[PDB]
Amino acid sequence: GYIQRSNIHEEAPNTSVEAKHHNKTFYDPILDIDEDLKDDIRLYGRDKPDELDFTDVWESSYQNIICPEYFYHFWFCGIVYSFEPEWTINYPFEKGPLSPLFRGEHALRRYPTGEERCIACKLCQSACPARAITIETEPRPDGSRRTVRYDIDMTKCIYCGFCQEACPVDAIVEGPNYEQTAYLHEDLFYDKYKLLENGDKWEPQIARNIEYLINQPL
Amino acid sequence: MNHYWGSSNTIPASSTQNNNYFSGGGNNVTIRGNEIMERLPSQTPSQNMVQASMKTLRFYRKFCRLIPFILRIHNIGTKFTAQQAMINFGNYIRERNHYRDPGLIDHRIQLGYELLYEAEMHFSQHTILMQYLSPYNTPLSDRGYSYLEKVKYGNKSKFLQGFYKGNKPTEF
Amino acid sequence: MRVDYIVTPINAVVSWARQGSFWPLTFGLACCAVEMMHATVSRYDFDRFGVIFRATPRQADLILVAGTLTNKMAPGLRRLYEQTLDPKWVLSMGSCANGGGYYHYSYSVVRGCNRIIPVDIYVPGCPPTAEALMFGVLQLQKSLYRQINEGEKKYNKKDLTY
Amino acid sequence: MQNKYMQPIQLFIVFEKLNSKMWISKKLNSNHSIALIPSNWFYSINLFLKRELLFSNITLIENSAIDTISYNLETNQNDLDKTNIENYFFKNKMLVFYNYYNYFLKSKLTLFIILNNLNKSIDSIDRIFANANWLERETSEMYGINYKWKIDTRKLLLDYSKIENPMLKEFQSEGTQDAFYNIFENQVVVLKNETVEL
Amino acid sequence: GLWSWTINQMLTPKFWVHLRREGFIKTWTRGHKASRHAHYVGGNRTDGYTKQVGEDEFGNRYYEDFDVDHKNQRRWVEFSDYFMQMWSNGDKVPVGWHGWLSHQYDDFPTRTGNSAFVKHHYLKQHTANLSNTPLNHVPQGAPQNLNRMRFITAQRDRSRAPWQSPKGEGVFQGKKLIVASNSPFIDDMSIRD
Amino acid sequence: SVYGYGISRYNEYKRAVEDKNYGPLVATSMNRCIHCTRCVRFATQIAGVEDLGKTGRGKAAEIGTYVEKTFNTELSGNVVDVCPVGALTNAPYAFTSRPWELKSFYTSDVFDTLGSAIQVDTRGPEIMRVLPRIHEEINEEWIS
Amino acid sequence: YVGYRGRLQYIADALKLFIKGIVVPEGSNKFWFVAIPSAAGAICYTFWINSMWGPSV
Amino acid sequence: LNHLLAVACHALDVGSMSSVFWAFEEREKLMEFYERVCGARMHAAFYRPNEVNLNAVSSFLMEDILEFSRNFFTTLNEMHNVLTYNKIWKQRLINIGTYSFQTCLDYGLTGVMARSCGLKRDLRLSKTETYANYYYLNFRSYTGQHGDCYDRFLIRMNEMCESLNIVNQSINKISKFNNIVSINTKKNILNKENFNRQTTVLPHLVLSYLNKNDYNLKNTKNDYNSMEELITHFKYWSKGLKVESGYTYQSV
Amino acid sequence: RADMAHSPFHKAIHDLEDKRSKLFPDRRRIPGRKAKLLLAASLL
Ligand SMILES: CCCCCCCCCCCCCCCCCC(=O)OC[C@H](COP(=O)([O-])OCC[N+](C)(C)C)OC(=O)CCCCCCCCCCCCCCCCC
Ligand code: SF4
Ligand code: SF4
Ligand code: SF4
Ligand code: SF4
Ligand code: SF4
Repeated sequence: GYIQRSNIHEEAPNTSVEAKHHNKTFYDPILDIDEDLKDDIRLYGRDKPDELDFTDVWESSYQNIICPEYFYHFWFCGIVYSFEPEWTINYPFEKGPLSPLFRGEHALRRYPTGEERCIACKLCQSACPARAITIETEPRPDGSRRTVRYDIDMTKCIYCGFCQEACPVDAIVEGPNYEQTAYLHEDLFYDKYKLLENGDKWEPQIARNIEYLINQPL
Repeated sequence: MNHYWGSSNTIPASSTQNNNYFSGGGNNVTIRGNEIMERLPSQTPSQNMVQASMKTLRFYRKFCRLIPFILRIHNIGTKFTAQQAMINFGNYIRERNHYRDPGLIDHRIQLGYELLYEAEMHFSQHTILMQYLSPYNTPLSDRGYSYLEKVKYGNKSKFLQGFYKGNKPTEF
Repeated sequence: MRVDYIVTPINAVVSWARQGSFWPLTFGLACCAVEMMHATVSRYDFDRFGVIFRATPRQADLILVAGTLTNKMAPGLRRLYEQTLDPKWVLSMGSCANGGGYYHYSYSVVRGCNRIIPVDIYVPGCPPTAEALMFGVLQLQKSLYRQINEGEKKYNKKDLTY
Repeated sequence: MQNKYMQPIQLFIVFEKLNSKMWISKKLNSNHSIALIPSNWFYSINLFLKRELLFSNITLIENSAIDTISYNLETNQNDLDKTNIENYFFKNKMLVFYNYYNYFLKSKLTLFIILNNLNKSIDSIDRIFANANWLERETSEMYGINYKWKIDTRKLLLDYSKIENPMLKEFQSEGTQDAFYNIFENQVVVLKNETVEL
Repeated sequence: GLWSWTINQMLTPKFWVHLRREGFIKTWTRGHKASRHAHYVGGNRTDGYTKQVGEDEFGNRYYEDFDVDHKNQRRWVEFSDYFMQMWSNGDKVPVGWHGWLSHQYDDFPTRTGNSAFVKHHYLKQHTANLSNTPLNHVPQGAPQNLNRMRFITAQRDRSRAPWQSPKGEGVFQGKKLIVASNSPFIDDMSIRD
Repeated sequence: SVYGYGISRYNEYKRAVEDKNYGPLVATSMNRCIHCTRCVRFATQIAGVEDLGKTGRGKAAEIGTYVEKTFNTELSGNVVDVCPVGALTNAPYAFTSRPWELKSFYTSDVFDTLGSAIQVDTRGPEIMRVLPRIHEEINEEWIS
Repeated sequence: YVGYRGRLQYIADALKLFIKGIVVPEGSNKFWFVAIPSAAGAICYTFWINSMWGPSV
Repeated sequence: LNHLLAVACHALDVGSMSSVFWAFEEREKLMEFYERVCGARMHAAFYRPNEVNLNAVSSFLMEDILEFSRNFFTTLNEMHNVLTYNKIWKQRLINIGTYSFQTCLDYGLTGVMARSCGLKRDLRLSKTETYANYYYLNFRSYTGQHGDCYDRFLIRMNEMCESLNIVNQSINKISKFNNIVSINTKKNILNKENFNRQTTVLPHLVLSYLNKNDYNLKNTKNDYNSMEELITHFKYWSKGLKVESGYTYQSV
Repeated sequence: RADMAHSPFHKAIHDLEDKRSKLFPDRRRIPGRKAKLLLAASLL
C-alpha cells in the first residue's frame, strides 16, 4: 500500500522440536484425516469417481432405509438442548444489563444551587440530526441569558445523544429511563416543564453516571 | 409477440379452449392481459414532432379504450361517466400541448403507459388515481355541491373573489 | 338493574381472556421490526404473557406498527387495519411510526401513522429496546383489561349501575 | 505508488476518434482510474469492454448522475487549475458516471459522460450489463434521465401515480404532497402539504 | 394464587426459618410479590433465604442472589402492590434502584448514613408513568389545556401585537377620539423642569 | 480554526476586565477585547465623536471612556459591526438569535429619505435584525 | 402469567376465540363459508367413538 | 451479528423453528457489547471521521468478549448439528439457485455470493483495497465449488468462526503477555497496586507508545480549560468540519 | 503466524494432552458399520 515489501511470502514458523515454541499435539492423527478425503472428486464439481464402491452402496442404503434424520436430530436436539437452564429475564421483576452510557429519556439539569445549567447557546439545536429541538431565548430580568422556550419533539428524536455531547455545561442529558410509553401523541411533545421535572426526578442516577464518566479520562 | 400487449396474451375463454372451436380469439385491448408485464422497453426515438404527436394520439386511444374497465374495477363509475373521464384526461393532454421536444414527449409517453398499467392492475388506489380523471371546473357526480360563492360573488371579477377570500390564515 | 348482576361479573371473564391471549399481527417494517423480533425471543418471552404472533389479520387482535411508513404503503396499512377482526388495538412503535422521525422532512414518508389509522399507544425510542416494547405491551394489556368497565354508569340508591 | 499500475489506454487506442482525458487521485484507491467519455460513443465503448480480452472479466459496480447546474466551489476558489476534473462541472447541465471493476487487471474504472441537452438523452447499456437495469431505472427516475434502448423504463423506487425527480437541486426535500386518510371517502388521498420549519 | 410455596419447596429449612422469623402472611405473599420461578421463592438456596439488599420509598424489597442458574437473574425486586397477575410493571422502580437493578453500578440508595447519591434541595420524588391518567403531560397550547389562550396570545404577540381598539363611550374633540396613552415608558422631557 | 495551531498550552490566570455601560444600544463584555483600535478609529474618523480611547499601559490597558459616560450618538450601533469580537454587541439583539438560523433579504429603508440599502435577517415569521449593506452611492457602509 | 404460573392459558385462548367477531367477505358463498366449519367440527367431534381403552371398553 | 441473523432467518423460512431462538440470544450479548461503548443496542453512531472515544473502551470489555467467543463456539456447534447433516436440509438447499462466475459477473454479485460462485474476492485481503488492520492479520477465507445455497450456508458458518479468530488476534495485539521476572530463580514479579495486575489487556499501549505527544494533549486539554479546544468544539457542533472539494469512492 | 503450527502468537503450547483428549472426540467414524449392523439386526 504505502510501504515496501521485498518478500511477500510469509514463511511458516520453525517446525523443529528444538525450537522454543514447538507445539506438540497440534496435529491429531485421529482428527486430522483430511488426506483420506481430499482426493474425492465429489468435492470439486458435479463429476463422479472412476469407480464406485460397496462403501458408497452401504452408505446410501443406510441413508435411504434407516432414515437416521428422525432419530439423530430428534434426540440430539430435544433431550440435550432441553436439559439446559433457561435464559429468560423476568422483566417486571428484573432488568436487562445497561451501562452508564445508556441513552434514554431526555432531561434538563441544574447546578447544586438550583440554577439552570442551560445558557441558551443553541449548540444542541444545531447538533440535532432530526431537527427535534426548538429553542427561543430572551434576557431574564436579572440579566442572565435563559431560554423562554426549550422543547423537543420526542417523535422526531432518534435518541442519538449528539445533543448531550454538544452541550458545554452538561445541561441537556439522556437519562436512564426508557419506560416513557404514552397514550397520546401530544404526551410526547416535551416542553421545558417536562424536561425540568425529569431532571429534578432523575438527578441522583444521572449525577452518579456522569461522575463516573467524568472520572474516566482523569 | 413476447410483450405484454402481444396478441397471444389473452385470457382463455375456457379451461380447455382459448375461444370456441374451429377458431381462436381473446380480448387484450379493453381489459388486462393474462400474464403480468415483466419489462417495458424504451419508446423508439422520435426524430420530429409528427412521430411524437402520433405517439401521444395512440397513448390517448389506449387510455380511452381502457377507461370502462378501470371505472368498473375501481368502483368510480358514479363520480363520472366514461366520456367525462376521457374529456378530463384530454384536458390534461391539452394543458400539455405546448411541448416541442420529441425526447421529452417520448419520456412522457413512457410515464403515461406506466401509470395506465398501474391503474389497470390495482397497483394504485382509486382515490389517488382519480386525480387524473377529475373535472377541472365542475363538481363530481357522486355528491352534492355548494354554490354559495357563486351567488354572493355573482358578477365580481376573479380579483375581487380572490381579495374577499384571503391567501393565508388570519388568526396569526 | 337486575341484568347487571350477571353482566358485571362476566365482564371480567371477558376481559381476562382477551388479556391472557393478546395475539399481534406478524408485520414488521424497517428495524423496529428487528427489535420487536428480539422482544419475542426467549430473553424477553411474550409467550409468558400469552402473546403469540399470527400471520393473518383475521386472527390478529393487535396491530403493531414497527417501522417507517411511506406514501407507497399507507393504503396497504389502512386496508390491513380495516381487515382485522374487532375488537382490535393498535400499537405505534418507534419514531418513524409515532411521527416522521429521522425522515420527517422527507418527500415520501407519512408524518406519523396516526394520520392514516387510529393509534392506542406510542413507544418512543429509535429503536425502543425490547424492555420498552414489553413495557408498552404490558401497559396496553392492563388498559384494555380495565377498559370494559371504567365507571361510565351511575349508581342508583341500591348501589346498582345502569 | 507502491503498487503496479497501468492506464487503460488501449480503450482510446481502439477508438481512434476520441480524445483521452484520465485522472488518478490519492483520494481514490491506488488502482482506480477515471476517464472522460463522450455520450455518442458510450454504447460502442461498453460493447468493446464487455468482450475484449483483459476487459471481458469485468463487472459494473455502480451508476449514478450529478446535477452540476448548481455546482459552486465554496472555499479555496483560487486553487483551481485547468487539469482539475471538477473544472468540467461548470456550465454542464448533467453528468453521468459509471464504475466498473476488472478482475484480470485488478482495476477500478470510472467513466464520466457530460449531458448538455435539455431532454437529457443517452443510450442505455442494460442490454450489455444486467446490472444496469435497476441502476439506470433509479437514476432515470431520480434525475429525469431519458434512457434510450432500455429493457425496462418503469419506475423503481417512487410512489404510484406521481411524476417527479426529487434528486434535482430545484426540488425541496419535503416534496409537494402529503398523504392523509379521508373520512368522506374512507380511503387515503394526497393533498398539498404545509410543513413545520426549524 | 394457590401454592405460592410448593410442597417440595416447603419442608426446606429456608421455608421454616422464614416462617419462624417473618410470619405466615409475609412468607406466603413472597410468591405473589415476585413470580420468577417456583424453586426461586425466597432465594435459590435451601439452607436459608436471601437477605434483602434494600427497601424502597414505596415498600418494594430488593434482593440479590449469587446462586442463580443464569447470570442475568442475580438481582430482583418484590413489589408492595401485587393485586393481579399482570399488574406490576417496570416503571415503579425509583431512580437509584433503577440503576442498581439494571446492573449499571453496584451502589444502592440507603435511608441513613454515607450515601453514594446526591440529595439536593430541589429533588422531586419518583413517579410512575402518568399517561392515561388525569395527570398526563399537556402542551401549553393543546385543546386539553384550559389556559391554552394565554400561551397562544403570547406567541402571536411576540411578532404581531394587535392595537387595542377603543371600547364603549369615549370623549370626542371634533372627530378625533381621545384616550390615554398605553406607553409604560415615561416621557421625562415633558416633566423634567 | 483555519490558520491556528489548533490547541493551547497557556495554563495561567487570564486578565479580567470590569464591564462598562454605554447605553441601551451597545452591550459591553470587555474580557473579549483584543485592543484592535477599530472602535476608536471609527468613533474618531467616521462618527466624529471623541469619547473613545485607550487608557493604561501594557496588558492592563483598557479600551473605552475614562469616566462613566454613555456612547450616545447617531450611527452608534455601527461600532458593533466594526468590532470583530463580542466585546461590543447589539444590546436589543441580545441572546435572542444565532447566525445559522436566519434567512436574509436585501431591501431599502424608508425611515429617512435616503434609501439606505439594508439586509433584513428573519427566523420564521419574526424579523430578527437589520444590518447595513454596501452601495458606495448611498450610506456607503453605514446606517443610522 | 395467565392464571397463576400459567395454569389457565388454554381456557383464556378458547374464551378469546369465542369473543372474537367473525366477518364473511363479499365474493364468497356465505352458506358454504359458514357450513364447511360446522361440518368440520361435527366430523372432528366423532373421532372419540373410534377409540379403545382396554378390552371391549 | 449479521451472519447469525441471516442463518437463523433462513432456517426459519425453510422450516427449522427453534434455531432462531439461539442466534438471537447469542446476538443479545453483542448488543450488550455495543451498549457498553456507546449506550445504544443497534444504532451506535460510534465511528467518527477523526475522533475515537478512547475512554469508552476498557480492559474489562475484552475479557467478556473472549468469554463470548468461547461460548459462541458451543452455540455455533449447537446450530451446526441440526442443519448441516440433515437430509431434509440438504434436499432443500443442495443444487438450488446454482450459478457460475459469468452470471456472478453479469449481475454484480459480491461477498458471500461471489465466494460461492467460485471467485476469490475479499476487500480485506486485497493489497490495494484493504483497510483497518486487516492486511496485517492472518485469517482464512472460503470459496465454494458448486455455487448453490448449501455453499452459502457453509461459508457463512465458517465466516463466523473466522471472525472469532480475527477478534482473538486483535485482542492479542492489544495485550501485554510478558512480565518482569526476578534476576535470580526466574520468578515473576507481579504488581500489587498497578492496574496491569487485574488483566493483561491494555487497549492504549500501542497508541501511547507511538503517538505519545498526541496522547498527552488529548488527555490534558478539553473544551473546559482551553480556548482553542472550546473554539473547535463550538465550530464542530455548530457548523461541522470543512471538507476540501473533491470526489471520492470508498468501498468496504 | 497465528494460523499455522508452532506459531509464537499461540499461547497454549505446553503439555495439554489431557485437555485435548477431554475436549475432542477420540474415535474415528468408519463407513458401513452402522449400515451393516442395523440391516443385519433388522432382518434377524
Ligand atoms: C359441493 C362441492 C363438492 C362436494 C364433494 C363431496 C363432499 C362430501 C362432504 C364433505 C363435507 C361437506 C358437506 C357438508 C356441509 C355442507 C352440506 C351441503 O353440501 O349441503 C348442500 C345442500 C344443497 O345446497 P344448496 O341449498 O346451496 O343448493 C340450493 C340448490 N341449488 C343447487 C340449485 C343451488 O344444502 C341444503 O340442502 C341446505 C343445507 C343443508 C345442510 C345440512 C348439513 C349441514 C352440516 C352439518 C354437519 C355435517 C354432517 C354431519 C357430520 C358428518 C357425518 C358424521
Ligand atoms: S446545548 Fe446545552 S447550553 Fe446550549 S442551548 Fe442547548 S441545553 Fe442550552
Ligand atoms: S438524541 Fe440526537 S436526535 Fe435526539 S434530540 Fe438529541 S441530538 Fe436530536
Ligand atoms: S423509529 Fe428508528 S430504530 Fe425504529 S424502525 Fe424507525 S428507523 Fe428503525
Ligand atoms: S472593536 Fe472590540 S477589540 Fe477592537 S478596540 Fe473595540 S472593544 Fe476592543
Ligand atoms: S465567539 Fe468570538 S469574541 Fe465570542 S468568545 Fe468566542 S472567539 Fe471570542
